[PDB]
Amino acid sequence: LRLGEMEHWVLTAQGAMQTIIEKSHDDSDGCISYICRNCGEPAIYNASH
Amino acid sequence: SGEDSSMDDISAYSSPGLFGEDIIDRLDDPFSIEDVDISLDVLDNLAPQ
Amino acid sequence: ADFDGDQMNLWVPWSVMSRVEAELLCSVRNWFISTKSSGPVNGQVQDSTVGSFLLTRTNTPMGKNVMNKLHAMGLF
Amino acid sequence: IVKQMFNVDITYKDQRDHTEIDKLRESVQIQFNFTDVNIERPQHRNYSQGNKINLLPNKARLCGLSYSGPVNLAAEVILTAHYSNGRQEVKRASIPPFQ
Amino acid sequence: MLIPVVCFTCGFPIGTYAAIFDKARTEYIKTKMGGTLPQNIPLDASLQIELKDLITALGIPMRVCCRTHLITTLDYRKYY
Amino acid sequence: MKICKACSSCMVRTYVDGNIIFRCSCGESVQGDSQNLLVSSKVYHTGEMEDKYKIFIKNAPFDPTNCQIKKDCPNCHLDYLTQICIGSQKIIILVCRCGYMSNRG
Amino acid sequence: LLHGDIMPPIGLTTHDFYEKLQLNALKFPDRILKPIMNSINPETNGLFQMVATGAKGSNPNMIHIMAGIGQIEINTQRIQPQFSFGRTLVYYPRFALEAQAYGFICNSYIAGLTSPEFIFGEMNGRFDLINKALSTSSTGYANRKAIFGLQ
Amino acid sequence: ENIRFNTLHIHYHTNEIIRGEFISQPGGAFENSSQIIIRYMTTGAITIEINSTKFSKLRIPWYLIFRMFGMTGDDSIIEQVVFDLESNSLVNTFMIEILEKSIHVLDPIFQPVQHELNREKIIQFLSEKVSKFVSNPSAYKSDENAVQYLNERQLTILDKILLPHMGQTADTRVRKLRFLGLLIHKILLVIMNVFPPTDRDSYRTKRVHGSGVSLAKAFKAIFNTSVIAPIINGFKELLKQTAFEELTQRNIIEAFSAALSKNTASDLNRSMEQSIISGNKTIMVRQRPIVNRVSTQSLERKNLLNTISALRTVNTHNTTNASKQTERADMMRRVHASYPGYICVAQSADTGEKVGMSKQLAITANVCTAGEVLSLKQRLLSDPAIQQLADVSNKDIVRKGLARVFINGEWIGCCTNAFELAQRYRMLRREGKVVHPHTTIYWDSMVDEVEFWLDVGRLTRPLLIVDNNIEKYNQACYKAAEARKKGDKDWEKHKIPFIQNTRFTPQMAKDILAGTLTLEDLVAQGICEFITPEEAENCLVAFSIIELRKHKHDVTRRFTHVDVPQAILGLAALVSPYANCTQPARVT
Amino acid sequence: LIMDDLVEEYVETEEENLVEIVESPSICEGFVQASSQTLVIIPDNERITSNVLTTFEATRLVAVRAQQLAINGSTMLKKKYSSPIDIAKQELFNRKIPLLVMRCIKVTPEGQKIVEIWNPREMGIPLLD
Amino acid sequence: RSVAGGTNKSGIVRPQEIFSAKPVEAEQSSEMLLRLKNPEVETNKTYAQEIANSIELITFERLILQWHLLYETYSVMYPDFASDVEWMTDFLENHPLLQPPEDIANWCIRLELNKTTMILKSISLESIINSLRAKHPNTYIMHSVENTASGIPIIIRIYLRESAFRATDEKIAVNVVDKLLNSTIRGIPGIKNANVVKLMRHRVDAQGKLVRLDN
Amino acid sequence: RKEGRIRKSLLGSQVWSISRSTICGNSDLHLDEVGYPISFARTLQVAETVQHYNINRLMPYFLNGKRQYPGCSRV
Ligand SMILES: [Mg+2]
Ligand SMILES: [Zn+2]
Ligand SMILES: [Zn+2]
Ligand SMILES: [Zn+2]
Ligand SMILES: [Zn+2]
Repeated sequence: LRLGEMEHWVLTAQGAMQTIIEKSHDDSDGCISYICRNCGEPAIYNASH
Repeated sequence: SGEDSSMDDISAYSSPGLFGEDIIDRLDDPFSIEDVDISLDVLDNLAPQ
Repeated sequence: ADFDGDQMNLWVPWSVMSRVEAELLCSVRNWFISTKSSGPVNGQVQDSTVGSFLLTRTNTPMGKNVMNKLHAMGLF
Repeated sequence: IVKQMFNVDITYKDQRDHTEIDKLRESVQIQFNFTDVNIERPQHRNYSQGNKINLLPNKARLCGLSYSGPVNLAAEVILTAHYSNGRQEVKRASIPPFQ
Repeated sequence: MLIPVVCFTCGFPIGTYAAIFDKARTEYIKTKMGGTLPQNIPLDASLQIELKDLITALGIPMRVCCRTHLITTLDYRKYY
Repeated sequence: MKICKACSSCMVRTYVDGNIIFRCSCGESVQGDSQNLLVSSKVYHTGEMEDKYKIFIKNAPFDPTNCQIKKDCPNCHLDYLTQICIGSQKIIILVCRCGYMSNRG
Repeated sequence: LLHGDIMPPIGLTTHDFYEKLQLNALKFPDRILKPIMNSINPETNGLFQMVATGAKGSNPNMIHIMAGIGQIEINTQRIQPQFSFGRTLVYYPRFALEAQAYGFICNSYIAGLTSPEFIFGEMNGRFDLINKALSTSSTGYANRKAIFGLQ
Repeated sequence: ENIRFNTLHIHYHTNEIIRGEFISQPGGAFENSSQIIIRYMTTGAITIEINSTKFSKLRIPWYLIFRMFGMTGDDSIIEQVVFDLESNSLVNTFMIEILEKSIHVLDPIFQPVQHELNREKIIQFLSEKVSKFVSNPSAYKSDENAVQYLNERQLTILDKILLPHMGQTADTRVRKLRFLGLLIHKILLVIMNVFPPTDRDSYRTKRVHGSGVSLAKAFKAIFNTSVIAPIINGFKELLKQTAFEELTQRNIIEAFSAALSKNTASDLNRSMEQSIISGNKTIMVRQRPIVNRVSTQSLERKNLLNTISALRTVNTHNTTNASKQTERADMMRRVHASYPGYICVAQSADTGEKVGMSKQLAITANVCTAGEVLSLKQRLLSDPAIQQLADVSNKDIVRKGLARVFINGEWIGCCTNAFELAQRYRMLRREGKVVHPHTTIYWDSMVDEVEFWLDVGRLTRPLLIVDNNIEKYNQACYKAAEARKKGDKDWEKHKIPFIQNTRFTPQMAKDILAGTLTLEDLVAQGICEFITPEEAENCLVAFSIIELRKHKHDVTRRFTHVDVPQAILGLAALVSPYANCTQPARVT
Repeated sequence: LIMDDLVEEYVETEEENLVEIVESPSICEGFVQASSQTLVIIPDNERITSNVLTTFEATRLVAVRAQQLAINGSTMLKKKYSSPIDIAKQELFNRKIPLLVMRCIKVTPEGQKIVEIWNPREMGIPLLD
Repeated sequence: RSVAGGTNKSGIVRPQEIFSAKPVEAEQSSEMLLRLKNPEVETNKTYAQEIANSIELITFERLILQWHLLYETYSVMYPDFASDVEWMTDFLENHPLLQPPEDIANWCIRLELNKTTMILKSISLESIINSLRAKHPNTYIMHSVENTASGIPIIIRIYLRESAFRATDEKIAVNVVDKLLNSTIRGIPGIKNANVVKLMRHRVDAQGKLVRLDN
Repeated sequence: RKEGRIRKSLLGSQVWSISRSTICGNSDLHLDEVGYPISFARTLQVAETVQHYNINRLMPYFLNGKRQYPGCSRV
């Protein structure tokens, strides 16, 4: 089931967020990205290893 | 030879069913739901009253 | 929307922040007044409009539009 | 369509030269038409090694088969060789009906 | 696929007389159709076939629903 | 256009000497004054001229899909006439199979 | 028109002026409601009560249902002669001058429409369906462009 | 839906000023069709592009086509277009200026042969520019036999793919040139606003192809790739492996029936199934993006009405390059004035882009099969009223006002009076002996032409024939006029009332209901006839027997036919009761 | 030989119309990190933003407080409520919320994040109850 | 909504014109509202109609039935119009101060005026003659006797001068013909039609009251 | 295009924990109420974090589990 472009437009017109966050990240492919902040490239981070 | 049909253009076997089959149309389809992010399973939400 | 085959999506917020926001920011009471026309969106429709007219009219074909106490109570 | 619009007359370059006549030959003209075309009723095989039996449409619907009838073709091939002397050799063969 | 056992609207047992009604309607129709072919009966502009008396004789009451479902239901064996 | 007399070809105009000098690709020249002083032509009300509907107006009485009116023909005294309405000015023309035409047409 | 008495003003051809005159002549008067309300008991008529209280429908709906549909207008103009040169349908002669040949429907919905009247009504309804269908797509295009310009 | 073949389609406004496309099919539905495109460019050039199996996508100057067939004189070439080089006129002047300008316009591709007056050089140039195998343009010129071979191949190709419907031999080159000049004349007539462009939505110039025609179109391309090409490759491999003199009539047979029959891997059946399943859309055969001309859909068995309506569905043609994404998009989805009686005016999709895209045959509408054109051609050529094309010239046609006669789009002669010929052959069709009842006899009153159509894909419906006493009425009018002119007090007594009516009677209605009377009997008896959308433009139809009865004595409304009102709806539309009492959109 | 799954070649047509020198130092090329900012808090008497919480700000405060009470739960509220949302709402209404609202007025090129810090416990609350 | 040219408002034509910032030449429903520069005579409907019909754009091409350019000077003649020398000499006699100048060249247009359009648009021959003469510097224009009834036409022969020719001569002559045809006989450029509408406006009267005026 | 990476995966997204059904009228519901079928109510779940203030309220949900409504599915 898809929350398309127009659903996001409606949610951001209500100024919601935290529901765009929940649905689009927690209930979707939301992940964690690591950036070196010195070069801006995707970095490699692992806590366990 | 001229009589031979082995090297005949097979695109010519499909006779033109419309007048301007070669003119290029750059505009978008006025009836295509392309900028409308609506799921194909709820297409009856657009049905006339 | 109308009830002739229309389908609607429903999702229940499960996280605390989303629930707070749903009950504080996105409740339909905030959309009673249109953002487009600056006027009300909801009201009586079809049977409710005709019913309001029939209830508030002075006379019926049967005489004065009145009800006894039992039927007045039944309205509520 | 098969008997009139699909006549072939194509001349191909000779690609072999390991013989005196092979060096003499520089092209062969392939020329064939189709003489008999007939489409039969849909058939099927039960044993995988038996006679073809009539395939009823319900069986084709159930098994995902194709309600298709065999096409039998009969052709007449004319092969003409060309040499660098102005002569030509003609080998005329008649193809028996085949599916 | 058959005339329903009971009327769909009120539950009156119209299926008690369904077979008798079907047979009697066939016999009655045979006496009203003239030279028109059986499949052309719904096209004959001169036909006036009334089943009111037949249904009344069956004991079915003058109910819109019951008579409707009795006279309009399609029988599967007549088309298959 | 001017057709070359030797080879049946069209010849260019090439106004040089104060008049038209018709030059052909085969080198022939015809001079040709008087008759060919018209270089360009354009009629601006085409689609509404007389010869656009000449065949149609001639065939209008015999066309069974044309409107008829209860008016007497002055020539053969038929009680009906074929009624035509051509052009953006809605020119009404009454025609008959006897050849009568309502003045205009 | 037949006597050559229709003189268009400066700015219109005789065809355009004639079409405008015909469109003005074939509009229903205000007194078309008089027969409708003479047949209607407003304190009892459900259709009139829905229309008059604003619950559903309008005056044109009641007029079309009871009195007559009237002139079928497509893009402010009458039915164009597209069947042939000067013909609107196979049912009408070439260069017909009657209003019925150009989409004027004289019958109400309750009275029933004839075949040419039904064809003109089907043309109008198909126009409505086409506009409804392509409204979604055009609104989608414009809405996406506006959103991305203003977001 | 398919545009009518052997028909000029013109398109004016919506650097090319105008386009005229003519698809020529020599015979029945299964013959190869050659498409010629005539373009007037803003540069002044009139270019003819012939798209066929042999070659395509090559715009030749128009006069070069006339020159290749021996017509090299410019005056004779132009005379083919204007029909009279010594008539002042008004269309002739305009056409002559355009043609003179177009002759001198310089073409980039045909520059060397533009001024060439020898047809052999032009044929050689076209052969070099057209033949796939001539990749060395200079080596073959030394060999005279090579030049002769190229010339003969090009001449055969031109005789086969240039207007094949007017003939496919070398005897009809001049007739083909006359027809091409006529096509250019019609295009230039449209150009000067004498004519409007072809109505893309009208069914007068439309055909419906289903099953046989579409399957044949798919089968040609599938066969040429799954049978001819494998056999060619197998024979090439056999000749390259085995010496030609070593074949003993056994190598040939096995190579034939094993090259395509061992490594099939694509199959005629599988390719036909793919064509049937893919539907009317662009597809790829041998990595070539060709358009599948088969309109198909899954048989959705929602009910029996759904199946029947699916079998009676007429689909608009789909093309990738343009697909008509302009104002034409909502023009093609409208109910056209040519629909009534053939295409259901109510049936359509109510939602999506498919609104008006899928059409439905009306209840009485039928699809004509290809009739016997040869018998009617023999009858017309043997008709003394028709002068054969070989015996008449353009001067005679234009000076004597002769009317061109066409059968299946082929110009076969000219007649003195088009209306009389059309009426006589309509009467013969009514008799039904020498003219088949399903043939179209169309009379174009604007240009005085008679067109006979017997091709497949014609929509047809039966219409009851209305007959009148207009001849007796006119004779009575003449008698009353004579009485008035002689000075009679009651001259009006000679006038008789006008009578128009059908011969259909309630007894025949009962006989139809009794099964003793069929539509074939009614057609044979002359009570009703079959009318095509192109012939329907020659008809004035009363929409009902009530309308006919109302105008029974109206001499100003002389109907040719009467219609049964329910014939304008399809099967699904007729399910709705009292549909004429409902808003038509609700009927959809 | 017949392939059905075509890819529909895609075309873009409207072109965009946007309107010593040594190899590279370690300064011009690089330094993607962006210089750190200092927090310039506007004095309370120089603040120009509203002293009333917006519905966005109040909603965010309640959501943050309730999410924190989900993992924590040491509360200063008097009355006991059975949901973190109600507890956070009452904390905002009772002016006991332990959060602050920072409104970033401007980020200067020199590296200053000019902000206004607002205390929700001295602000107007627009929410319902 | 109207779909005809000059008032194309069907579909999203107007909203796409607005949102795409389409230029003036790309607009299909362009309109303008003009107020008379006299507050006390805005009440006269006849004056408003006069002004509206006065500013309506009429070009020479609107009033041409057909035109023919000729390689003939004057102080020879295409045979189809050899009868033109009668009204030509009549024009010479009736216009003593309009004799042909001594720079007359070979090129010249002969245009047939459409009398139906002239009648319907209230276009007079003198209006054409003065809107082309005091407009075009290198020209010599001649008209027939305007008395023409139905059957004999009004003919305008415009004779060129080498001052214009001062590229192929024939092509520049055709371009001059095109320039002459597109000249504005009457009206203001870009105005295809001009109707008269009743305007509702408010004005403050002498008592300080705001009154809604419908006239 | 619409099915491309940007419009289909970035500007919109497929999500979990969501339901779709036909809508019908119910005049006994308030304007700010929606009628939810129970089978959908046992499919979509609300994440409540157990603390001291809600343990007593959440205990009946834990006890009901997956056998009775209102219950719970995961902890
Ligand atoms: Mg709905
Ligand atoms: Zn790094
Ligand atoms: Zn019952
Ligand atoms: Zn020459
Ligand atoms: Zn007469």
